[PDB]
Amino acid sequence: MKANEIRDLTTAEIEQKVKSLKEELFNLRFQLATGQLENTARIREVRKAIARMKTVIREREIAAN
Amino acid sequence: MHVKKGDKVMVISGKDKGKQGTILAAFPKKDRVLVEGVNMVKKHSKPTQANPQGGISNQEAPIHVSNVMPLDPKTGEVTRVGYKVEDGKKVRVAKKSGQVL
Amino acid sequence: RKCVITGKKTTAGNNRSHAMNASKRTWGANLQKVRILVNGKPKKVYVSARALKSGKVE
Amino acid sequence: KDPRDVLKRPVITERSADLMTEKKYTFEVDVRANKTEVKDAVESIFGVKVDKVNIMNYKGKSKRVGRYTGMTSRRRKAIVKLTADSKEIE
RNA sequence: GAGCUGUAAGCAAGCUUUGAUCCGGAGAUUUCCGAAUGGGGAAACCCACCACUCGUAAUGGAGUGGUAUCCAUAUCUGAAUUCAUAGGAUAUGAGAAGGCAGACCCGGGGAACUGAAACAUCUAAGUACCCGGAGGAAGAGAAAGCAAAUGCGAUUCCCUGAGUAGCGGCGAGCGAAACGGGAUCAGCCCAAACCAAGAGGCUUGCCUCUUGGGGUUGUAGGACACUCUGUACGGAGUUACAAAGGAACGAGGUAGAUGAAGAGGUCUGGAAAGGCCCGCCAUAGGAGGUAACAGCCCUGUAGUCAAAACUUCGUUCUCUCCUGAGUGGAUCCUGAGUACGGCGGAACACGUGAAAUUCCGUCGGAAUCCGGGAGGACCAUCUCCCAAGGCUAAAUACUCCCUAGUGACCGAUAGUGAACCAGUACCGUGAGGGAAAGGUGAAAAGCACCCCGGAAGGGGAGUGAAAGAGAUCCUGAAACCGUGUGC
RNA sequence: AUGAGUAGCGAAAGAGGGGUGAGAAUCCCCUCCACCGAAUGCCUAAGGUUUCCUGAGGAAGGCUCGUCCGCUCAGGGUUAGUCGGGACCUAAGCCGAGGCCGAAAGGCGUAGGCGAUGGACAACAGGUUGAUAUUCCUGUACCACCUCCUCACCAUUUGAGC
RNA sequence: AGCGAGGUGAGAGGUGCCCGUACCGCAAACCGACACAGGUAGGCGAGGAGAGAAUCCUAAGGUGAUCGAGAGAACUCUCGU
Repeated sequence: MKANEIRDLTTAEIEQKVKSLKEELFNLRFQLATGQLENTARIREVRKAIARMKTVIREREIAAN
Repeated sequence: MHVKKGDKVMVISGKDKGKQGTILAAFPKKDRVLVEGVNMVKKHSKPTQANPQGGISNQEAPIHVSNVMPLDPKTGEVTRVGYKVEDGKKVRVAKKSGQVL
Repeated sequence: RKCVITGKKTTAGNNRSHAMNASKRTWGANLQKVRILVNGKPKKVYVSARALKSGKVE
Repeated sequence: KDPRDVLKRPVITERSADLMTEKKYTFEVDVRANKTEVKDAVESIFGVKVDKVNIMNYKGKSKRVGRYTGMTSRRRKAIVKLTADSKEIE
């Protein structure tokens, strides 16, 4: 994915993806706490995805400086 | 490990000498390997869910690789392993020959 | 507590009575508090007489 | 900061059932947050208004596993009272 | 280069040759407390101000960043007081704070027990301990020396000298140095006269205040006057000798790769690494593991190779900076409240003794080259040397740590207190004290099923070489506990 | 191990019937009786830190038993503008810029600030579950603050108002 | 004093954060090594007789107390004659 997010745009596109994934994760945690859920790998996946999606931003800023 | 899953390996020691079989699974942290038709031990299982009848199943146990060796693809004879490059990537190669695997 | 000029201090040592009985003591200093400027600021600071002799300002 | 990060998860008990019958729901929350934060969080997420909020915080139950006797994590649960003329939630 | 989502069995969900997991380098994130630093604070909590942003009809609420003290620098103010100063205000600072490894060292303070067969001098001991500073080493260090010969030439450390000389209620005890032999080597700056420039004060041509050059020494040297000389030809360098950097190359470290030779046969055995008979490799017979003792089974070893990136050293180059020889003997300079002395103390092996030497405190107090200091009181001669200013690597000390590897070192009451979730449990208000506790089996193959029983626990069966191996699980003694029985 | 199945089993009225259960003096229910009653009752601090409630269990602990619990497992449970405390005040005491002393360390101490056991300060009366409640629900109120708004009044430099 | 071009008052509408809130609390949860005859600040504190929070018996309300039954001897203790 690295190349994908490094292709995408820093502030608007990528942050939109961030908040979208965070909404997803939120719903995941509710489904889990309720017991309506099966695929638990999604949670780890999404959290890691947000991490990469944020650190690309951080390196773009430090590249700016 | 000098061995992979999905081989045609030969046994060396144990009760099941003079024996051949493929591999069902490996375990590098333990240096152990499963083999079809080898060390087929009996396990006493209780009538618990996902076969709630229990009974005495019979299944292969692991063994240590050092008591196992692969085969010359040519002669079907036991060989030791070296490694060689062809087109980049390394490959297993059998002494007694320069034959792969 | 020390001379600003020299850095004299209240040093330590012994007191050997007749029969050389030893006891700890200090030799202080003849510091005197006098009005004098460090850089500016006439400061009213300690300084020793052994410094003050031979013409330093007060 | 985000409301999604504010809220953590709900609490499914017969108490919570009895309360969502009476329109007031419950949650559990990060320990630092406060009543107004969670209120605006709900309003921003579910698009629903609020009558009031009542908030709590529990300590960590000690436990035992073999010799090992650690402590459970703390909890900050929050009861929110929807208005009438307000939506419900899944 | 194929399993992997740890301990940890596991079901679930899932990822991986479009190359994961894993390993290594460089980075990113890095809640709160803590030097803790916005303020406060009973540790990990609370309460704010300023800007900006989110949000509110508005407050209310949230987020990001900053906001301590001290020090230095610069600027603006610059009171009583007129200048002016204090003090205040602001901006910059990878400043410094605090920690440590319970070790090494430098210093300031500085015990007692004890020994002396008591004991005060003395010892123990400048130890322990406290405090402040450090550095990877520190400290010392280029002669106001050792000494007493056709003289040695910085310090440090080692062996000797030597338990000598000597000190000492001449008691107990303390205890050198030099010579010599060795490890390592290294030498250099400054103040000062003098000159050039600048500034203020007018001490009105004197002044120190600054910058630069100059010069650094003892059979005296330097300034000053003369000649000679050189300005990068060459030379020295960031370890001192001035400081700051860059490249290239070589080697090495931080992940790794390769890597010879037998399932040789046969006998036991549950299983061969073992026995017997045979072969082979070796720059590899080091180690560990594998169902028992393995050079030829595995990982590996010897040997040979390897690094994108970060690092250590070395070489070269760039880069920087560079002057030094002699003769003169008018005059000038060569470290001032020090050098010494008296009085008190201390350190010197050396306890005030005849007490040199060094240092501290007070008081006094000098010459300054026709000069001055030491050579164990002191004087003369002679010899050696120029203090009061500074820098200087190596040889030396130690190891929290890391890597690799050794032991006529321990093997679970031992050895670290600690082989196991230990500085834990536990004790104590607190500092602080401080344990116990290893072993199934090669492998869970860990006991399906039948009975007794509410269970636990048993008896069978089954697995296994072994169940008398069954979860305190190798052996399993003795004390102690019982059953039966010959006399 | 002995002592020795010995001492002790920690003040105080229990009895019976039913029930549960493998199993009951000891657990549950009922009925009587008895004890406390300026206390053995209700509130509430400090302190403890899940002991609370429910349902399972009875290996250990309970000075016996145990079907039981302040024990073990699971789960659950503690709702505040007005209560108590902070965003308010200060005493004693403590810290303490600068400063004063002092071998060092540090001590003292101003300004300033912490600091309740006191001062000031707006909400009560009824229900409510197995466990919370002047916190939840129902009624009725109060305090402080804000203006997208409505109204009344006053005044823009003697200019009302704070 | 100072700030002062928009204020004052009333109404309507609206906002109102953090910690604690369970349970024991003369007790088997606290301090006493114990489910220990001890200690544990404070508020409420009934009725008859009664001066009275004494004392006796009782309310509200709470307990029947973590080994028992059975004989009823010497001896010990606490008691009564």
